[PDB]
Formats: sequence, C-alpha cells, structure tokens
Amino acid sequence: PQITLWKRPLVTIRIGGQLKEALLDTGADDTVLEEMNLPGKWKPKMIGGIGGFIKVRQYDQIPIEICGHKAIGTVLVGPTPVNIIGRNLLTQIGCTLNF
Amino acid sequence: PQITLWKRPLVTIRIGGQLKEALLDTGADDTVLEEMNLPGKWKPKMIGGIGGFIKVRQYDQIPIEICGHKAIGTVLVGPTPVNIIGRNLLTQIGCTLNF
Ligand SMILES: COc1cccc(S(=O)(=O)N(Cc2cccs2)C[C@@H](O)[C@H](Cc2ccccc2)NC(=O)c2ccc(O)c(O)c2)c1
Repeated sequence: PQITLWKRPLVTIRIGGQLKEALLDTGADDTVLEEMNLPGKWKPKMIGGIGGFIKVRQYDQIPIEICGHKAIGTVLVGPTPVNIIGRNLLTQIGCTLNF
Repeated sequence: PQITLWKRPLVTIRIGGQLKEALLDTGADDTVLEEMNLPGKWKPKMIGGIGGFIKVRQYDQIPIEICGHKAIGTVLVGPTPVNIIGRNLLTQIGCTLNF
C-alpha cells in the first residue's frame, strides 16, 4: 500500500497478545515500544531524541506483525510516548520512501 | 526518487543558499533544524519528543529545496539531535511511504 503523510503514519502492529498502534518512523534507527513485560533476555540501553534520552530494554529476535507483514528483530522497550517502528523493521516489510 | 531504509534517509537540502544534510522523517510532524540563523520574525514554541520538551524558534514560509523538490513552509530551529524534514514539508514534495 501507499501511505500519504497528511496525518501521522500510524498502523496496527501485533506483538504476542497485544495489538498496538505504532508510528512508521523513517527517522528512527530502532523500534521502540511502550512499556510491556516481554519474556526472555534483554540488555539496558539509552536512546536519545528531542528532549533528551530515555532508558530502554533491548530484546532481540522478537516476532512482530506490521499490517499483516511478518517481521522479526530487535525491539527496545521503555517509556516512549509513542510506539515507533524504526528502520530495522521497516526494511523487513519492504517499506520505502517515494517522491 | 525511491529511497530504501537500510541506511538513514539523509538528503541534501538547500535553505538560504546553504547546503545541509537532513533526515527524511515520517515520524516528525514538523521540520526541525539544528541551530542556525534564518531571516525574519520568529515565534517561541515548545515541542515534545521521546525525551521530553524543548524550546524552538518557529519561522514561517521558509523555502527549502529538498533533493531538488521545492517546499515553502514552517521551519523550527532548536536542539534536535539531527536535522529532520517532517510531514509538513514531506507532503509538499509528494513524499509517501510504500511497501
Ligand atoms: C537511537 O535513538 C532513537 C531510536 C529510535 C527512535 C528515536 S526518536 O524517537 O527519538 N527519533 C529520533 C530523532 C531524530 C531527529 C529528532 S528525534 C525518531 C523521530 O522520528 C521522533 C519520533 C517521535 C518520538 C516521540 C514523540 C513523537 C515523535 N520524532 C520526534 O521526536 C519529533 C519530530 C518533530 C517534532 O515536531 C516533534 O515534536 C518530535 C531515537
């Protein structure tokens, strides 16, 4: 599909038994999701943006479905105000910028 | 052009006769540039990101040529980690997300 940018490019994502709305975010290197208690190993990390840094937990090889497209990769979990689908997963679902 | 996302979507922009690199950011409502001088009246504004809120200067009706495509609109100047072209200008140049 083609998504115009008049409004925020929010799409439905699925991670486990949780459906969430997330931003398709070409400015984000990484995928950052709102606080959630995922199983398995993780590592602490800091990530920086407008306003400064937040602390997140890095989980690896997490399957995530984005508009019915399968992805699997690193997901950062922490107190983000918005769920963010970054370039690590945008590539896996075939997402490009066009103009 | 068609731009893939294995690398950061950084492009050359032209603003006030100066060349800068800016990130095409679908996760940005607005266009935010690092500290620089722009002509004309500006208004104080506050914007929120992942790490909280920052103060910016809002300049209206600023021409920017983005990868050869002309935009004229609002530019915020302030402590963004990287120059970002946001949706206000991405829409002007006909930029969409596709997968
Ligand atoms: C390794 O670090 C990161 C990994 C993943 C995401 C981010 S990010 O969210 O801070 N951000 C990176 C930025 C690049 C330039 C400025 S911030 C991605 C942006 O697209 C970010 C998404 C976002 C986050 C929180 C709330 C809204 C949007 N955009 C902005 O912070 C932003 C852009 C324009 C605005 O006018 C504004 O108020 C906020 C950082």
